[PDB]
Amino acid sequence: GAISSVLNDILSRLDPPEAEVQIDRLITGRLQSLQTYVTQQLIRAAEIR
Amino acid sequence: VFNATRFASVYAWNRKRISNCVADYSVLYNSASFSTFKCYGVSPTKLN
Repeated sequence: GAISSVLNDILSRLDPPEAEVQIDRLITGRLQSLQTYVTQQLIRAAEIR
Repeated sequence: VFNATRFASVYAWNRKRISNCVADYSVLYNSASFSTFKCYGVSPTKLN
């Protein structure tokens, strides 16, 4: 939902008080991507165990 | 673009293309040649 997926496309593009909004979206999305990865691998470690 | 002798109309507006050149956006920020200056998708200080 942000303007661009790259940080430098926002850090070197938008002002600080506006860049904080878009960067907060990518950090929100990329963090849930890890929780889905770690959760899956943490289940596969049980099937292999 | 900005120091034009005559501007276009909104019923049918012209479009001046600018490409392959060294730009200097100091006219939009520092020089007193405008009443207001607001950017939407970019910072006004990083244009240069």
